Formats: sequence, structure tokens, C-alpha cells
Amino acid sequence: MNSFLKSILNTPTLTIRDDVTKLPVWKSLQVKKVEIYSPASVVSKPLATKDQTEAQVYTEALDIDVKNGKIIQPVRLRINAICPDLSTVESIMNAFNDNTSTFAITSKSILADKMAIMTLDVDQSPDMLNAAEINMEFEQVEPPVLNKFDPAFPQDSPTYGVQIQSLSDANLLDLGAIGDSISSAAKSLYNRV
Amino acid sequence: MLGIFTSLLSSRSFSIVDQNTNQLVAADLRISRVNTRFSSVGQRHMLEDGTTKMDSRTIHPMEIIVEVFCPSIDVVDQINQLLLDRDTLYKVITRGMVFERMMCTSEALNQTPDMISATPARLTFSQVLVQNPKPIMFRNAGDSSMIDRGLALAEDVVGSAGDLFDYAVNGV
Amino acid sequence: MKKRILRVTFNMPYGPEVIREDLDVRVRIMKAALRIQNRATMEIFGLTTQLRESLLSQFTAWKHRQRQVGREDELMIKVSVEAGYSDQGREQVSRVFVGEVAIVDIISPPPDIGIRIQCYTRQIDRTKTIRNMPPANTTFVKFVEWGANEMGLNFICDTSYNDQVLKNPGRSITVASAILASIQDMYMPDVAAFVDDDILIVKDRDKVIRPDEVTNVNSFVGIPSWSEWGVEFQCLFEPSIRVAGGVAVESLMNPSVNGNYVITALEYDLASRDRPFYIKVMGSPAA
Amino acid sequence: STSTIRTGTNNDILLDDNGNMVILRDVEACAQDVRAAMLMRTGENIFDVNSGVGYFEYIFSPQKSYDDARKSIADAILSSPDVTGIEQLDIDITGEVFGVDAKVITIH
Amino acid sequence: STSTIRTGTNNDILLDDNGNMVILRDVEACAQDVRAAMLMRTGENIFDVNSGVGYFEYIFSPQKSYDDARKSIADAILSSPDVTGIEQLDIDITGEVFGVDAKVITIH
Amino acid sequence: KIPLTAVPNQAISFNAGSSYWKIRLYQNMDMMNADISRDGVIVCHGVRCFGGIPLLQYSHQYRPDYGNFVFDRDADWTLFGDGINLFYLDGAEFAEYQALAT
Repeated sequence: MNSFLKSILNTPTLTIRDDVTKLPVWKSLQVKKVEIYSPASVVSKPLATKDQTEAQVYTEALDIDVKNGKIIQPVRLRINAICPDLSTVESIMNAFNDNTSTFAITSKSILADKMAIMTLDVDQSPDMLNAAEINMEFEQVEPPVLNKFDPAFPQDSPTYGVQIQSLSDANLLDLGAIGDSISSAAKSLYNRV
Repeated sequence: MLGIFTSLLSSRSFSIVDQNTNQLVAADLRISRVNTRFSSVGQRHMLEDGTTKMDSRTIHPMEIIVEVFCPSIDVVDQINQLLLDRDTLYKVITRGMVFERMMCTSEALNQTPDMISATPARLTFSQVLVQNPKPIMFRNAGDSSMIDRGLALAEDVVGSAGDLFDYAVNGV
Repeated sequence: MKKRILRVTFNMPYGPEVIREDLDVRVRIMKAALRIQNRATMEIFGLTTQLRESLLSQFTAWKHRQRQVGREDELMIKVSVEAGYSDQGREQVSRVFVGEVAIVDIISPPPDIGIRIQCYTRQIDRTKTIRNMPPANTTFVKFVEWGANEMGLNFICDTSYNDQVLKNPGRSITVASAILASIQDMYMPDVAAFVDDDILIVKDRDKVIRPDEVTNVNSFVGIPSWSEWGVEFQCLFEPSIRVAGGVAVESLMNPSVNGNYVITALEYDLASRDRPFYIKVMGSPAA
Repeated sequence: STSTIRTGTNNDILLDDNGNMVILRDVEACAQDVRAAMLMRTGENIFDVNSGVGYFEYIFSPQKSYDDARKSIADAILSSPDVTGIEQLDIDITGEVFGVDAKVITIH
Repeated sequence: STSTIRTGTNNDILLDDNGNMVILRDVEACAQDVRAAMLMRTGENIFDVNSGVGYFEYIFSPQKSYDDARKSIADAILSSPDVTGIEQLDIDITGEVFGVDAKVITIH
Repeated sequence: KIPLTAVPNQAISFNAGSSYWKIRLYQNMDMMNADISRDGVIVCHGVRCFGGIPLLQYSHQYRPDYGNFVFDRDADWTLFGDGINLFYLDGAEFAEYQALAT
């Protein structure tokens, strides 16, 4: 019961990291529980096969078709903690009111990335006269990826240029000219450099 | 559960076996409970005199709920891989009962002050329901039936006429 | 975590009035390659007394100003719809519909008062008449050009029937809306004539208007399947999809349906606070 | 509902004194067919692989559970055209001798 | 089902007495592939950011937990064409060495 | 070319060269064999498959103005989609093909 002698490879500390800043946040919390749920959907229909062919050919079948019928749903994460101060509370509330907030949560050995707050509770009672109980909940915004695509270092890019949408308008700001045509103003702006 | 009387001492309880390569996955799982549920619904019609008739019964896939303890990390991510797998069918052997065509449908890890060293987990499997549970196989590849592929496109996109043939018959 | 963007604009006499995405707005849009005009049903929630007074009173459907100086906006107001995403403050908005309000309603009672609105494209022509005599003896393309000038729309025509002489093509047209029915009637069903946004398009059935703007699609929410005319699928909001444009399809569950298709009909189901934000596509084999 | 030709202790056609192959009626045919099915062994049925009793994979080889052998034997006793269900199965396993006992229920 | 050109303990192209460049078949190709993958180091691969093992940020730098090393190594062992799952990862850490042991599971 | 797959016995239908064809490929002992149909009316039965020689031998079959089919190498249903293909040539291309053959 000495604690602070945390074994390696399983250090039970909850680290929450902002997804764009990549710096830890809300390290003032004292968490008491963590739950992870990873559901999926499996087909529930009788399904049909040919079933008079060679053995390995039929083994090639009954795959793929079984694969079409198992699709993973988002991960759900639940925690329970006690908040000692105020600044953490309003930081969490501000992150809640934003539509564009994502975090990566680390448990003892489980990594969940691209999460988002969906539910939050706060409770106050004589059981804690200088703290508040919290019940936060997250879900995974998007699934992880391993490789592929073309994340190049330099300007090189997959060059999406989908801009079939427009309605052209001529501006009026430029630089100066009140009684002068567009050509005069453009020529003057050019000769400025 | 009676039935088999083997006199072997160190036998094996619940174990998941891969149905493709006859291999065990997550063999180091401390199992606590196993619950198996069967379900069916019988459609009934309400007659004229006052009685009520039943015409047929429909069977749905069964479900198995397993509660385990994970004594390490390798068991934990082995369980994660077991859930994420999309292609393999698994066969489950409980005490005396053997089931086939199951896939994992859930996983619920837990992290509590009650247990720090291990991790209490609760899995769930569901059966793939298929007609004709016992297949018919031929050992000769030529000795097999005829699949039917219908109305695709010639898809073109080919180099030339003379050059491909002059590569195919001249050899190069 | 990208956020969705949905703006609805009204060209009121004093100026534009834009309903932002922050409110509860639901819109369904249906477009096809036919003479029947496009439609859009709009759900708007939370309008206050001020905005209710400002907007709902202008869909009168009666006529004021019998002297009628000018036309168009002095009859019914116009609505424009643009939808898209927004990431890190960087936008990808795109326009999807232009039309005029036709029918008003009240859907939900207090405490949340919501209204439903019906909009149609080029409904201004159902009142405007014809004041330029149609050509007497001419070819197809000149009839199309005259119709485009009369309606007031930029046009594109590309048909194999471009050199065919017609006699008295439009001598029985009372308003500006039957021009399209005339154009479609002559050479059904190979020739398809429709009005999209502000462009009149006449073409053969299986020709892609822009051969070099084929949008490759490889991520489908709705699994592709054969549907008696080609293929039919569903996706998220893709701004690149248009009507009469082409698509290149690569699938995983159904790899036998890969190929090039020409788009026939579309449907939009866009909401700012509900699950649906989709596009449904039906296609025909490219020629 | 079932019929087949008589065989002796060996799996060979047995002919009566007058020399006519006897087509057994029900009951006896069921017992003969079940006895034949239990001895067939996996893998040697052409036009249907994966049918038989897996002796060389589940019984003779050193195992862990011996449950697979029980399921295989129970399946092999089933699939006969007239059998209905199994009343008992034993799997004795005393010494090196592997005893198997069963009592089959038929529609008749 | 993969293949590769054989290499020595230093990552060269290794040539037989005949001098033939050799296309190794599965398993041993998987072993060579995973060995070369675990030695990539991150920030070195062009066209693909965030691919490699963060040696200079997770192992060699002073670190508090040492689970990031396990995650990164397990990921780099993944992304190979044939690797299915990872059986063990121990991370001994004795003296100044950083002992790493891992056993992989393959489709073949 | 033509879309194929690795199955010991199959049949694919397609509309190519202003004509409706249905082809069948199946392994028969050692070599492959083919059945070719048109209009729904059978054309030939059991055409043995070789690499580089056309499938249709007889003048009244391959064209007044139709096409013909050639396998680049000897067929093997394990290799379809990888190294072995079946191509279709319309009338003019097949004519110059036969001109080049001799």
C-alpha cells in the first residue's frame, strides 16, 4: 500500500492529451474508475451457400460473406473522479460547449484516440464540503489507421481541388481610384511594386 | 457433468479454438462463469370460436456470455484482437458442450480499486446461423459444380493488337 | 473534428437575411433529369416574433402593385441554399439549390414554433409570358437557343439531333414554362432536357457533359447495388457530385459493379441537429 | 422407411442357403446401418469429405479434453436416415481400452 | 504469401555462390520483414509520416512509464502484410540494456 | 480483356463488340476446356485451350464481322487474375492478327 512505486508497463495513471496541442490537461483530477466498451454488430439471418464444390473453394467462401456482416461500432469510455479545484471544472465545461474538441485518453495499458465528451455530471452534497463528484463519458470520433495514403513532408499533397461551386463577383477595394476605371486601378496597383 | 469419465487428472476447461487452423487463442484466460441462452418465437393466430392456433416456430442465434480475469497485458490485447477479427469463425468448448460458428460481439474491460494487478473482463459471443449445417465436400477440384457469374463488362483498357500477340507467340 | 455548415439565404427587399447553421434547420432536395422542376422542403425552428413578422408575411401568393413596374422579384422572393463542412476554420461550402417560396405552413405548436416551406426552381416563369415570336422553320439547336434566351438562362446543348429541321415547333406555348415541355417532347426518351440551378441542359441520355471532371468514388455509406437501370448508392455530402456528371466506382463488398456511370437523379437530406446528412445517387452506364 | 442388404460379422454380403440377398426391413436395418456408420472413419468417403469418425485425430492421438471425440461419435451415430436421438453415451476409458456405449431411439 | 530479397546481418543484398538474387518465400520473408520494420526509426521514412519506432523520444529519452515503447514496437511489428496478432512483449530492462522479446502470430 | 476468377468451373456473360456472349471455363483432367455461346445458341463445345492460338477455328464461326478470343498462355485456374488473361479482338483487329500469324 506504499503506492508511488508504480510498476512499469502498467502504470495506473490517467493521462488526457489535447489532440492538436498534444499537452496533458486536467491533471488535477483524482479518478476512481474506468470502463471501456467495444461493441459490434453480427448478422442474424439464416444465410445461404452452394455447398457441393471442392473443400478449399468452399473455404474461400464462408469468408468475405461472413466479413460482410461484422462491422465495428464506436468505443465507449466512462470514468468517475473527484475535482478538487475550480479551474479544472470550467476548463472541462468550456471543452464541453465546443463542437470541435477531441482528446486522447490513456488507461493503464489501453490507448483510445480521437475521443469526444458526450455526457457530464456534477454533484455536490455534505459528503464533500470542498470538492465535487464528476461523471464524464467519451466516444471515439473516428477509427485508427495503420499505414497507406501519402503524408509527404513537403508541399507535396493529394491536391484536392474540388471547387466546382462558385458565382463570380468583381471586387471594389483594390487601392484607391474613385472616378478611374478598373484597368487604371489595376495598372497602378501593379506599378506600386 | 457425468457422460465422459476419462481419468486424466489435468484436463482442460473452457477453451476457444480457431476453426481454420485448429489453434487456441487467449489460452491463458481465467474463466469465472459461462452463460448460454437459446431463444425462439412462435407465431400465433387468433381464431374465430375463441381458441388460438400456432403454425410455426422461428429460431434465432444463441448467445454466450463469459466473465474472465486477465492476469497480464498479452491477454488484454489478445482479447482486443479476438474482438476486432473480421473473417475467422471460432469454436467454443465449455465443460462438456461444444459449439461452432461463433464470433465475438462485445468486450467490456473494467478498472476499479477492487483489483489493480488484474483486469476484470466480460465478453460475449453470437452464433452465425446457416442452413445445411453439415457441408458436402469433394476432394477433386475438377470434380465440382459450376458457379455462375453474370453480366460483367469487358473493361477494355488494353495496349494493342499486334504487339501483344507477337509477345505471346514469339515469346517476347 | 470537422463541423457541418448549412446556410439558407433570402433575398428580401431590404437585403439578404441568412439563417445560419446554429439553429434547427432541416432540408430535403430532389433533383432529376426531367421537365418537372426541382423541389425543396424546409424545416425551420426557433424563429422569434421579429423574424416571423419579417419573413412569413412576404409569401403572400396574392398580387400587389397592379401597375407591375418590372417583374421577377416584384412577385415572389428567392431562396438560395449552400451546404458544406468546416475544418479548423477552413471552409468547403458549396451551393445546391436556387428557388422561390410557394407554400407556407405551421408544423409544431409552442413552446417551439416551427414552419415548413416549399420551394421550386424557376417558378418565376409560371407568371411571365412570351413576347418574342418563336422561329417558324428551323433546326433543333436554334429552337433551344431561342428558348434559352426567352427564359433568361445560360444553356448548353449537345445532341446527335442537332441538325434536324422542325416545322412550327412552339406555336402553341402560352407562358414561359411550357418551353421546357416542348423541348423534351420531340425526341423522348433519348434526349433529356432539364433546368439545373441556372443552366438549361439538353443532351443525349448517356453522355457526360464534362468528360474530364469524373469524380472517383470509393467510400459509400449505402452499399452499392444493381437497380434495374445501372447502379444506385449513397454517400456523405460530396460537393463534387452533380447532375449529368460522371462517377467512377470502386467497391469492396460488391466488386462486380465497378465502372463508369452517368448520374440521373439525386437526393439531399441535410440537417444541422439530426443524423441525416447524406446524398443518394442513381446512375446509368456511360456510352 | 429403411432397407438394406444383410452383412455378416465381416462387412461382406451374406447370402442365405437358397442364395437370395435379403433386403432387411426396418429396426434391424437401423442397427446394421448405425454399426456400419460408426466404423467408417473420416476422410475416405469420396463425394463427401468431413464425414466419419475421426479416430486418428481425436481418439488415438494424445489429447487434452476428449470432448471432440464424443461429439464426433454422437454425430456419426446420427445422420442415419431413420435414427432420431441418443439416449446415453458413456466413453469409459479404462486402461488402454476405449469403451463406447450407446442406446439409440428410432421412430419405430 | 509475401516475398522479399534475402539480406545479411548487415542490410545488404546477399548473393549465393551462383550469385543469384533469391526471392524468399513466406515465413522467413516475414521474419526478415519484421526485423527490418522494427529497426526503421520514426521521421526517417519519406511519403509516410508517423511510421517507425520512437527510439529517440520514448526509449532513449528519460521516460516515466515505458508503456509507450511497448505500444510503438507493437505497432511497428503490425502494419506488416501477414502479421495477425502479437503473442508476447516482455520489456525486461536489466542494467543499461533495454531487453525486448516478442513472438508474432502469422496467417501461415 | 475479360474479368475472370480462380474457380475450377464457372461461366461469365458479357456484351462486347455489338454481340452477346456467354463463355464457360472448366478443368477437365489435365487441360482446360471452353464452351462458347451466342444469341443463346451454342457455338462450340469443349474447345481445348492453348496459349496463343484462337478459340474459334471455323470460318463460319469467328466472323463475317465478329471477333475472337485468345489466351496469352496456357490456362490455369489457380493463376487467373495474376499473369494469365483472356482478351477479345473485334473484326479488324482479328483480321490483322491473322495476317500477322503467318
